[PDB]
Amino acid sequence: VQLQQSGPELVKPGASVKISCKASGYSFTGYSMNWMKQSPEKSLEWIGEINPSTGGTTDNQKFKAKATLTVDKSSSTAYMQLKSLTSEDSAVYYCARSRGDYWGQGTSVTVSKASTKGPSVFPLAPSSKGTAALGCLVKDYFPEPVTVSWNSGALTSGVHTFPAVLQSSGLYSLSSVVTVPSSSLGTQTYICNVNHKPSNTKVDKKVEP
Amino acid sequence: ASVYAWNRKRISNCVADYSVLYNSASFSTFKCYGVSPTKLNDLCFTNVYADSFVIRGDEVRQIAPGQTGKIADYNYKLPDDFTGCVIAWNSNNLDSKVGGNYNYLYRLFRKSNLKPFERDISTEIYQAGSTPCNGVEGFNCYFPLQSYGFQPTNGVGYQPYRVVVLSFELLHAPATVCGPKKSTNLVKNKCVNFNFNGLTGTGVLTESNKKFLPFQQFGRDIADTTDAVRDPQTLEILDITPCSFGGV
Amino acid sequence: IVLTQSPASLAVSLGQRATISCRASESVEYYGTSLMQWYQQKPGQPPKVLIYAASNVESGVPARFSGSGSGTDFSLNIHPVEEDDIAMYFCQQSRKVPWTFGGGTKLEIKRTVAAPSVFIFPPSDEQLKSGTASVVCLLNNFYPREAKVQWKVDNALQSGNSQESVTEQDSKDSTYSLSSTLTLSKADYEKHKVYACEVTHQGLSSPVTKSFNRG
Amino acid sequence: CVNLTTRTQLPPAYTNSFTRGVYYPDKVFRSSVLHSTQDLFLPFFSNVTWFHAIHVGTKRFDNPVLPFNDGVYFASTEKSNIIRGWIFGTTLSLLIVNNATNVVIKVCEFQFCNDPFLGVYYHWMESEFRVYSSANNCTFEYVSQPFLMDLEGKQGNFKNLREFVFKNIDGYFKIYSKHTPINLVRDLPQGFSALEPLVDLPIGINITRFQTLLALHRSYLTPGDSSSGWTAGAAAYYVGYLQPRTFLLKYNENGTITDAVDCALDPLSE
Ligand SMILES: *[C@@H]1O[C@H](CO)[C@@H](O[C@@H]2O[C@H](CO)[C@@H](O)[C@H](O)[C@H]2NC(C)=O)[C@H](O)[C@H]1NC(C)=O
Ligand SMILES: *[C@@H]1O[C@H](CO)[C@@H](O[C@@H]2O[C@H](CO)[C@@H](O)[C@H](O)[C@H]2NC(C)=O)[C@H](O)[C@H]1NC(C)=O
Ligand SMILES: *[C@@H]1O[C@H](CO)[C@@H](O[C@@H]2O[C@H](CO)[C@@H](O)[C@H](O)[C@H]2NC(C)=O)[C@H](O)[C@H]1NC(C)=O
Ligand SMILES: *[C@@H]1O[C@H](CO)[C@@H](O[C@@H]2O[C@H](CO)[C@@H](O)[C@H](O)[C@H]2NC(C)=O)[C@H](O)[C@H]1NC(C)=O
Ligand SMILES: *[C@@H]1O[C@H](CO)[C@@H](O)[C@H](O)[C@H]1NC(C)=O
Ligand SMILES: *[C@@H]1O[C@H](CO)[C@@H](O)[C@H](O)[C@H]1NC(C)=O
Ligand SMILES: *[C@@H]1O[C@H](CO)[C@@H](O)[C@H](O)[C@H]1NC(C)=O
Repeated sequence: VQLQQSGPELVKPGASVKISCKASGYSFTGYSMNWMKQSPEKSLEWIGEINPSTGGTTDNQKFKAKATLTVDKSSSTAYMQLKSLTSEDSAVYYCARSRGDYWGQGTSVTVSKASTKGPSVFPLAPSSKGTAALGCLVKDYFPEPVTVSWNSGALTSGVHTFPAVLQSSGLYSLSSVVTVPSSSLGTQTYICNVNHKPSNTKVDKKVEP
Repeated sequence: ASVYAWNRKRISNCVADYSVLYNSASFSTFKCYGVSPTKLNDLCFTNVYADSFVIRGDEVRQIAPGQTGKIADYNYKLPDDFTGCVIAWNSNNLDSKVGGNYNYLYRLFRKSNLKPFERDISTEIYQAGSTPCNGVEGFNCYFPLQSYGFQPTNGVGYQPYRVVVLSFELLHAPATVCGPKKSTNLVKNKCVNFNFNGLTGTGVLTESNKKFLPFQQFGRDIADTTDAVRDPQTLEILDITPCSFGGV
Repeated sequence: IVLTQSPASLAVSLGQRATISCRASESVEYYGTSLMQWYQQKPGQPPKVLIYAASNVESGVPARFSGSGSGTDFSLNIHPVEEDDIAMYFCQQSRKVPWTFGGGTKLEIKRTVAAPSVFIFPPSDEQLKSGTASVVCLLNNFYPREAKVQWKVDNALQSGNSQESVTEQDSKDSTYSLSSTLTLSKADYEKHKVYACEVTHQGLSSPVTKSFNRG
Repeated sequence: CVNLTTRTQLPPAYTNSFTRGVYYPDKVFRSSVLHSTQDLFLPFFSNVTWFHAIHVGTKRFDNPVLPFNDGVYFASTEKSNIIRGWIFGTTLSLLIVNNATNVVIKVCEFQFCNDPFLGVYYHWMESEFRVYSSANNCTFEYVSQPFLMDLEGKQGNFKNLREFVFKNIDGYFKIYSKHTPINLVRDLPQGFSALEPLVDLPIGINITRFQTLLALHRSYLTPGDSSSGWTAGAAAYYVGYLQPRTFLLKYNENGTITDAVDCALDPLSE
């Protein structure tokens, strides 16, 4: 059995777009196609429960709200229409059979008042002084993620690409650094390639002291 | 057959030999109750009921009239006053494929443990009480039987093996079946105490020219005394003449 | 029901057993049977289930995992902890309507304690031209998670203007890589000169200072 | 099932049993002796209920649910294979059916339908079974035997006599059989014949009712609904009830019973 789930969302606060979970080999008659929430932290909780055969739904009383859980068995898919939203309610929603022995790939629900913004590439110069470290800083892009490479991928050893972080500007940022012996600083070439397809931005930056 | 859908066979109306089962070394895990092990051929029973199921090693003690486990209480519950008795045989190699196999299923979830000698095949998924699933698998509502993975390399008593349980239940009707018994050679010209198919007495058992009907098995003389009897092993009629007792 | 789970981060070596526990608000023994649920999630993977109910286990789940409990007290047991047994493990409830999971129960591969090497990146003049300046205080591999990074800007405490980034331990070195970033405006950063980061960790008897000046 | 409804009444009559209905009380062999034995026997010159099956109109079968009344002497007289079997039990359950492929003695708790019959279809093969509605335990016995019965219509004046004694002693349903070629026209012949025992059938259910089990003739020349395909083969049978009596049985040289005398009957036999 395979689960298909769609998809990447850029919904703004106050709206609600129905998320699809195509069932494929599911029997769609005896496995409650349950829905749960995974955030960019651990913070798991169960969103709701549905009956594909019956049609009634049981939902958590804490946030009953206006979540619309429908057993659209004609397409054999469930649909998250969680009406009324806020910037806080921005997390991945997972659909899974029964208890969750087989889940779905998940959809990125990004409820933000902001919009798409192109990334900015900053040079972090090598240390003045022995292994010196240099790199690049990707700042102020939306939405996550950004693909970063070194020398178009030619530099792999000693490269650290830390995960993105959210700031108060409504955008994202991360760093890509490398540690090398200072003998490289004289001659060796380091260029970072930064790609953000949602903004279609590709920037190549030379890092040199 | 699987443990929950345990297969029942009625071997009544037929003479079965119980000694061969004892002499089998493979059927080593022989733990049964009630009738003495030597007394199987000695007694007669109305019915001969056979139940069959594969289970893991640790479940040998679990399934018994005295001891009842969750799998034992539900899937197949032996009577507390168990007149028949159980045979257990280790068949790890034949049952278990490499790295385990998945062909047998055990059922363990239900509100009520089954009464003794009860078979339940229903796949209706238990709703875990108040919460109604109405036939959909969920956190509370789960499938009654879970897949059984078995391999000898597994832990404490997980080795798969077959179990056959013999139940007699001779109380209701005349005992139609009996164990093999009382086979002895024949001697003709000598005063001997004979028992030819229940006919008790002493005498000289000679060959006889006069013959019974194919219907008739015994024969009496005038004044209602036994005169000839047909030999049950080989169908011929031997006359009887009691050995001399004249005075001196 | 609110389920809070005790120790939320245990370190496990290969083949070593450990217990991470879950305490609920009340007894889950409704209907005469407990209804807790136990889930494992590898980083970036669909979290599979480990138990049908209080005691049973899903098919396809190796028997090396186990656990049980009663009332408001449940726990796990995995004698053969392998490399794959490194994930986030949550516990749920199914008696009362608000079915809720737990927090975090991070398992990490056990090794000897390694001190965290500390490095500092000052923002460049090219970055300073743009209108922002980020100081990057980064740690070069260390096993124990608990570490503290504190800023001193001409020996001044800083808070409310920083962002930290955490990476999972690699399966071979079993050492965390951590980073932190102090973001200021160009004027705010260039107003002061001495910028340093202090790292306090259990593998270091004393905190380590990495410092820089403008120029 | 199929309530066959073409009966034309004509209530059954009574005929003389003459000197028929004597079996072998036991497996004992004797020779040229006269033995006085007390057992259940049909008294000599007793009234036996003459049941018919004819379609010539006047179409009528005879298959009621008669009481057992302590043993039953049944006797079918056929030119073809008409009467199939018998049903016993208290509430209706022994099922001795000569099913034209197999003699099945399924002893069960099944509750079948009214007017038990099978019916055969004329392309002269069988049609169906239409009895044994339930299955239930079917515990006691299920013995059968591959047999071939030529279910056809053979015009004549019957030359078969399947004499049968059915009784239940010590839980064993003893069936005594005897077959004899007698032409006659429609009546029960004279001449003594000893019903040698056939089977014993260890059972546990005591019988209080007796039912005869017939077969219908679905044909091409009178087909249609349930009441159309009758074509009743001209046959009959006789039923009497056993009574505790002391008889005098005379054995021959080779052990077969040749004559018998009812002790009570007339003073001469006393
Ligand atoms: C008991 O067994 C013997 C043999 O196993 C059966 O008698 C044999 O009959 C065949 C042919 O009739 C002869 O060629 C053999 O010589 C016989 N054997 C002996 C030992 O005499 C006999 O029929 C069996 N009894 C039964 C079946 O009631
Ligand atoms: C044949 O006719 C009889 C009587 O006209 C009916 O038999 C009834 O069958 C039902 C079965 O549900 C019983 O509940 C009744 O008690 C029966 N009644 C009698 C009087 O026997 C029925 O119409 C036909 N029998 C069938 C179809 O089996
Ligand atoms: C007598 O006739 C049939 C003819 O086939 C016998 O055969 C049984 O047929 C049923 C279904 O066709 C099978 O389930 C049994 O296993 C067959 N039995 C045997 C011994 O082969 C059957 O015994 C009798 N059927 C009836 C209705 O009396
Ligand atoms: C009892 O046994 C048989 C039964 O038929 C009779 O013996 C027959 O005798 C005649 C004449 O001698 C032969 O033609 C037959 O072949 C014999 N039959 C058999 C089966 O051997 C015998 O006479 C009978 N005893 C009587 C009538 O008193
Ligand atoms: C018994 O049979 C005789 C002879 O046919 C008859 O006269 C008599 O009425 C019968 N008894 C009945 C019908 O009760
Ligand atoms: C088996 O026998 C019992 C008791 O005689 C009866 O209750 C049960 O209904 C029988 N089985 C079937 C399938 O009828
Ligand atoms: C006949 O059978 C019934 C039920 O088995 C039993 O109650 C009754 O006593 C029996 N009658 C006898 C054996 O005379």
